[PDB]
Amino acid sequence: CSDNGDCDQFCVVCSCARGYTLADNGKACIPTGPYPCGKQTLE
Amino acid sequence: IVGGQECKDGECPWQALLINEENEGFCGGTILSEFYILTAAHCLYQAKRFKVRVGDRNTEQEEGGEAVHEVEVVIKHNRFTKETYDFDIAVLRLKTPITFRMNVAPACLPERDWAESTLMTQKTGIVSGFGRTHEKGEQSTRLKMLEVPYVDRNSCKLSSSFIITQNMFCAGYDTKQEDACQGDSGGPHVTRFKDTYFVTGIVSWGEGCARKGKYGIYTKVTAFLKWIDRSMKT
Ligand SMILES: O=C(Nc1ccc(Cl)cn1)[C@H]1CN(CC(F)F)C[C@@H]1C(=O)Nc1ccc(-n2ccccc2=O)cc1F
Ligand SMILES: [Ca+2]
Ligand code: NA
Repeated sequence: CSDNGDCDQFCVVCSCARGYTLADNGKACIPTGPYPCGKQTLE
Repeated sequence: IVGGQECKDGECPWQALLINEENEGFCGGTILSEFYILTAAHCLYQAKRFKVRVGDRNTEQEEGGEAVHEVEVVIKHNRFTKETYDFDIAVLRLKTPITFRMNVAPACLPERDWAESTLMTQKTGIVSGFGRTHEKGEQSTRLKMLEVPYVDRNSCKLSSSFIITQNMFCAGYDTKQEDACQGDSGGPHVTRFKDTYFVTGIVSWGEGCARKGKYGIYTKVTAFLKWIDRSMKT
């Protein structure tokens, strides 16, 4: 795999952590809720 | 945390605080999901009865978002021993689920092989907690964070009075007066990959805090990803 095989998260075949889905590009990760794992929170 | 800075609002949302019957913080934790907290097995020896506080940034002010959870199940690694401090990991199942909100959200668990090659090879991680602000001093009433460089395993073994195992890793500074300290114990060590934070360590031990020629020792979460998965499923 690794420029991380262009993946936003896991790995050319990408995958994401629970609470995200792999985008149409197949390289990006999209949150499924307002508080996905590993993202700092904003008001 | 010795050195570093206070966490701004929403900056360290996976921080949990273990509180004893005095309503005092004695260890940290990492929120893994609505029901699970990751902590250090050694933290379980400090207080027979404890609870978990989420959403707190200032222990002297009761502010919006703070919530207390009782622990239903303690899952301590069966190989943990104070003789070596090896296998310093425990997972807590909460009685009620955490509601994710501002200052309250989980850190990501990475896939093992990817984490070994891609996260553990980054320059730095972030450690956070309410621990001592100096080796001899008091615990911080404010949640602090600190960027810590990953330290070569062999340089760490040379620096250490005690055995560094493969279930541990070293991070911090040789002489710069910045490190985690007692009370941050059990708390998160996270590594950023692109724009996401993955839990990589558990604050475990150190010879004093920020001592010249000494590093911070963390439980290596990649070594326990299968163990954590099984514990969260039991
Ligand atoms: O918590 C600490 N430091 C610290 C600094 C950085 C990070 Cl990341 C975490 N912890 C120190 C400071 N504290 C004093 C004051 F700051 F509160 C006592 C504590 C200690 O001696 N621990 C300690 C030392 C050694 C061992 N140890 C290691 C291997 C085998 C046996 C063994 O006992 C276990 C410990 F918990
Ligand atoms: Ca508070
Ligand atoms: Na040092």
